[PDB]
Amino acid sequence: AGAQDFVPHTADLAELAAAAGECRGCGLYRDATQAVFGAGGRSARIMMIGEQPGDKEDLAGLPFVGPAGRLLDRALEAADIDRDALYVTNAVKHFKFTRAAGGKRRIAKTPSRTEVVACRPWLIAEMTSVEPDVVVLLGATAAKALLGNDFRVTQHRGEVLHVDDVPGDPALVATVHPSSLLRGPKEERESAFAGLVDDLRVAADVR
Ligand code: SF4
Repeated sequence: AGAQDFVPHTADLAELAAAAGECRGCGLYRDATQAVFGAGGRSARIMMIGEQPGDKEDLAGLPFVGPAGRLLDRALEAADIDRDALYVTNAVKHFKFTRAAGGKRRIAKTPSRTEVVACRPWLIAEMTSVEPDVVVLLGATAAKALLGNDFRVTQHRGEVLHVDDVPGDPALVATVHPSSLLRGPKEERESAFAGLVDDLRVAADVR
């Protein structure tokens, strides 16, 4: 099933990342430039999971390098969370996209639940390798990957969650994806930014 046979029997993140470059667990490896594995080290206490690598990530080979990554950096700084404590990754590891004539970027397309479930073996390997105390789920795709396809991020803000089939029973905090805070009226963006900082502080205060 899915990516499972492509995942080697190791918790070494460099070896896992190299193996993900050879993954054919769903169709997304075909058009993407490369797999984008998570970044950070196994001592990280906080793991953060987004949806997928975007246009800039697909070419950088690293998660959270675009405008949404810069906004997340601003929120992490505001939450007094250092990168040293972080392992950051995405629910799926290959960019799914299309282009529009006149566009200034490749347009991210939503991974199907089928793709998320196919790629989940990599997320499980990362979680087994890092043993985080807390997992921050950025957006619906990531939150549903671990909490269920019916899960609604909008209904559980600020809440520390724990589910049974997650490796190591870490705390889980589901929040908005930073990409959503880039647009909208100023007062709504400012209120949303504050709520993202609040959710990051909840996660950082676990244990
Ligand atoms: S998105 Fe995940 S399962 Fe699909 S080919 Fe890429 S690494 Fe494999």
